[PDB]
Amino acid sequence: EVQLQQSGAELVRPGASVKLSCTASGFKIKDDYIHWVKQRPEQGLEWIGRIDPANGHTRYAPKFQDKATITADTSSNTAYLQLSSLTSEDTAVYYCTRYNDYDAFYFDYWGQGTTLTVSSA
Amino acid sequence: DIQMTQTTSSLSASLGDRVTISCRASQDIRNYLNWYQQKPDGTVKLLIYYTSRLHSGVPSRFSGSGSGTDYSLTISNLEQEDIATYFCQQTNTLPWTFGGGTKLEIKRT
Amino acid sequence: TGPVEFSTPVKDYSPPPVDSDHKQGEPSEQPEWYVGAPVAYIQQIFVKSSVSPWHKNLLAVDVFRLPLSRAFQLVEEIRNHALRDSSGVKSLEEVCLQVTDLLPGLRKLRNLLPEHGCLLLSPGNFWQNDWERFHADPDIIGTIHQHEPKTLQTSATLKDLLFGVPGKYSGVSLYTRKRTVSYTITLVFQRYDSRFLSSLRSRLKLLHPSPNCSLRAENLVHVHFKEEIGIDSRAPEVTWGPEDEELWRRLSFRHWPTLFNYYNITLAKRYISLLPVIPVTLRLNPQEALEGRQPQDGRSAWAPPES
Ligand SMILES: *[C@@H]1O[C@H](CO)[C@@H](O[C@@H]2O[C@H](CO)[C@@H](O)[C@H](O)[C@H]2NC(C)=O)[C@H](O)[C@H]1NC(C)=O
Repeated sequence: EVQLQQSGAELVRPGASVKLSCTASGFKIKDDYIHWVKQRPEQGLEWIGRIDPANGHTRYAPKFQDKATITADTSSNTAYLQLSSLTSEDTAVYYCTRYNDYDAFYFDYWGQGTTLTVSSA
Repeated sequence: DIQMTQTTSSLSASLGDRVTISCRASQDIRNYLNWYQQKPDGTVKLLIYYTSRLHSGVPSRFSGSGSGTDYSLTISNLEQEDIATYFCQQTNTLPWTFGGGTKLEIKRT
Repeated sequence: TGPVEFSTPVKDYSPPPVDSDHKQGEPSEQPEWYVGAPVAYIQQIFVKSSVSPWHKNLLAVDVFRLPLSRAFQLVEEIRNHALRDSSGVKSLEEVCLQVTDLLPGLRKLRNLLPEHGCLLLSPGNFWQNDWERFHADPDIIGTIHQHEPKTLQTSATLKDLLFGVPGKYSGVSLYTRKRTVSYTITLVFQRYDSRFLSSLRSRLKLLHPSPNCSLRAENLVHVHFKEEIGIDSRAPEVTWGPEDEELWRRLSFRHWPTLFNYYNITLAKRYISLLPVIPVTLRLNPQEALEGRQPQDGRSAWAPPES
């Protein structure tokens, strides 16, 4: 029932800015936080940050203070992750997820993930 | 930060047999370890939360146990659809961290 | 021509505006007293326990000692609970209802009711939330019933206040039926925070899972107080049913006014909100009581009134 539909793949020149999107179906993002998780082929999974759409309060891992910016929109039922000053290290598959239990803090539903590629070409 | 280590990056197995996956935390996390399954298609699914609680709809084959810094995930009998990569996440200290992931394989020869 | 209770869903709750409407709409279903913010939100943690391999060597003191021993740890956990991924409030200190002192003249209840801190009621207040005092106490039943009156009274008793539970669920008579004393840890909130309340409920559920529990917990209940002018042992299992929630309806009708009057807080023209109960279940072992056996074992300085 509950689903999270993410955008398509991106191919962006280094030094630009990108705005990923995450559309939530089956629930209103006003209820639960929305999280973004970075995955690399040989670096595991990394937690980026989250947003409370009911409040707009965001927090990030110290590695992503000057790299990511998360925003949510209740009317469109969509959450956005913005990456600035793209670099070859930033290519990864970014996942969109939430949790509903606020003590165990387990990501219960996940998006399909969006592949982002950075290359001069 | 808390570093999670899955020592056995690749683990050979076979159908029907039982499989155990163990990861160790850099410090005590107070039974706050969730397990995630990432299929080769790329979809991520949640199997176990807290330390032994099965998520709704997860088959009973999956189970978890552990305490302090050492925890493990076990499968009663490995099925064909169970072949994937398994990550363990700690949710004790606010900067959530994930493990390296363990990929299950089928025994050969 | 007037209602006394009003229930609203928990899903989307916000206190009604104080004066945004001069005259409420004629067909509005909200009662005329449902205007301002409540005096306090009352959260109750209902603790039910059982002894699985009950045998003949247990005594009536154990029925009280075994559950109340966990009360101190439960209270400490509730007090030190913190929402680790909070956007607003973190701990109980930012949300609880602070009380400074009791009314002068209630010095007899000093060190029995909380002061200069959060209004947190539990059976541990008998021993001041000191497990050392609880363990060194040679008469648990006597300490519990020390201030129990010998006749019926309008005001609620200290035992009722500290247990948050109707009389029949507690008391020495449970040993005859092999049941166990069940109590309630009462939290009084000045503010409402859904995230913090959900985090507390989930933390307590993780710590003490309740089997075969299907409580609804869908609506708040608002209670308005009018002015008064007169001028083969088979130990029963821990069952959770429809009568465990809405248990405050079976307390004495002066319970909450009696509790709030001690701190110079009046409910004459206002109302309070009663949050759904948080279930907690404990599993106990007779060997624990047998090892914690004490001298002065089966002789307490207390007998049931009127036999
Ligand atoms: C108990 O509470 C009442 C109000 O519910 C207090 O009554 C007023 O308190 C203000 C506080 O500044 C005084 O200025 C008024 O003179 C009080 N009026 C009356 C009629 O009491 C009362 O002072 C409180 N008493 C104590 C001991 O705290």
